Amino acid sequence: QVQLVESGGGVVQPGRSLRLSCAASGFPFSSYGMHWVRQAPGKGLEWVAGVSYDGSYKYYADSVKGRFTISRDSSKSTLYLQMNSLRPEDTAVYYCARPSAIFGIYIILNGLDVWGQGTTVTVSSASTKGPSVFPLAPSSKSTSGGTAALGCLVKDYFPEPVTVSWNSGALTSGVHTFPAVLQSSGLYSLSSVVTVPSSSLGTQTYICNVNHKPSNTKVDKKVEPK
Amino acid sequence: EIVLTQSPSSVSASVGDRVTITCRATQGISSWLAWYQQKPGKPPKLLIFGASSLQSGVPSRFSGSGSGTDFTLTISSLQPEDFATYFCQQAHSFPLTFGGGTKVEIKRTVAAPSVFIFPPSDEQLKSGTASVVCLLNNFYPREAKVQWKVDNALQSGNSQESVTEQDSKDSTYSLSSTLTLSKADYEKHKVYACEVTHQGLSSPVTKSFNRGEC
Repeated sequence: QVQLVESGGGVVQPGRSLRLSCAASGFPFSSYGMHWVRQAPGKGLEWVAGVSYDGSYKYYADSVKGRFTISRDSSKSTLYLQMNSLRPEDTAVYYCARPSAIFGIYIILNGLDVWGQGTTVTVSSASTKGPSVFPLAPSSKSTSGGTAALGCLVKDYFPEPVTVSWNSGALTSGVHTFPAVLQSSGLYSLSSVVTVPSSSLGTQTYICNVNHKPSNTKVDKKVEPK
Repeated sequence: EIVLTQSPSSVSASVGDRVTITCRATQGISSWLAWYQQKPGKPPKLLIFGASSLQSGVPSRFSGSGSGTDFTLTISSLQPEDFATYFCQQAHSFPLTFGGGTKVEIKRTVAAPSVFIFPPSDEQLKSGTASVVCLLNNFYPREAKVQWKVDNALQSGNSQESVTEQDSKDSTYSLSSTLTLSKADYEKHKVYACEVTHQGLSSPVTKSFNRGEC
């Protein structure tokens, strides 16, 4: 009922601009102050900007002063965050948040009642690139055995994310798809692994399905022992 | 600028346990401290404001206390849906400030990792770069040390690590380590090894292959 809908995120090269939007519904919008909060991947929460209910007073973190501009539109019940001179340090998921009232009293400084779903901002000089997919072949140092491990190296793609399934979804037990790491080149790389019984090798085929929609890339890599 | 310091950074507990998280401020914030809950992929969720006032709908097992500089969040009996990250927030003054966060994890018995090493594929070798991957599978607790060695030479600055969350069925972790070399460097040496130090191991486990077909 009461919710904040966000939009405007995306991938942008360093030094460019972006404008975030937060549309409110279900509550009196222009009675509340409003805040923008961001959270870098793996990091914690950081407040970036706030504005009073009437738009007369605006507050900024030191990290964004002179660069970010907060504003609001009462007719549209919409909150804005104009972000200029973006740098990779600004890569995060951005939220709009509403300070909680205390028994009818609207205070801009309180715990944050309601949060938007978030919109992701990526600041990178990298260009869209499909992943290279390499097999992590299962091994042996005898002929028979117990449980074997095989996997899929999804390397050098941009931007996030890639989806990985095994045998078109028929293989889910023992699967670990690891979070991507950001390499020095600016491209991402992750690996998906699965543990199988050693009797399966040779009899059962293992196919790793990698989809990267930003580049319309779809790869089916069969992983067999060398 | 007021800075908040949460303690501890993480805690492992079982369902039914009593968990106590503290938040310390560099200045006095009277009673303008809020507590949040966050699960991966979702926005934060307010639990406490005014340092003791429960949000509407939040279970009564969540209690907040304290004033001035020292504060405390308490969960009187942990429930399965309470394993998440918890943040304190200061609302005494601008700028608004969050604590580093406290992650409450599922406690279980020690589990030693299964270690696997994977040589680079021949398809990648044609591109001019080689990636050796090492897998640590289903271990607990999370603390582990992976050291790469090539011809017994300890590597530095050419590897990256990635860890999953606790598995939904056995509460263990898994870890992937990727050593990245140039093909010329890779063909220049023979034995590639992955050394794993974990408290479930009496001695470090090393897995190794040697380049060729061995």
